Amino acid sequence: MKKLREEAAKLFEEWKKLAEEAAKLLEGGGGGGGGELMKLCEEAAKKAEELFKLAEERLKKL
Amino acid sequence: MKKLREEAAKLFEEWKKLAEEAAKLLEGGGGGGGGELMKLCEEAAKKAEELFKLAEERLKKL
Repeated sequence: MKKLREEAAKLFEEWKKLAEEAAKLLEGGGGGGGGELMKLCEEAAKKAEELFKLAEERLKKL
Repeated sequence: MKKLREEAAKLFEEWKKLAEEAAKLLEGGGGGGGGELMKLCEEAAKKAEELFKLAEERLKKL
């Protein structure tokens, strides 16, 4: 019954948006084999996914 | 000068940039009476700053 709930959740994606695009710059373009630089960046965006689990109940009253 | 390594460390700021703006959308003007929602949004951006330390030793061995 709120509007900020869905709004905030959307802002969280904004961060991953730039992070995903940056992953390509860290790898160059033809990554795949030994591209750890791409994994380091993705790790940051991965954290946002783990937090969403907790924030879910924080915004969703049981 | 530069190639990508240094560019990466600078890109990390991009995320934080949106993180600060998101805090205003989650607070909707201001906090008041504590508010963990604002502290949770900061944690995400806090990790990025903490990663700079690990990335410094990685990208830059010395």
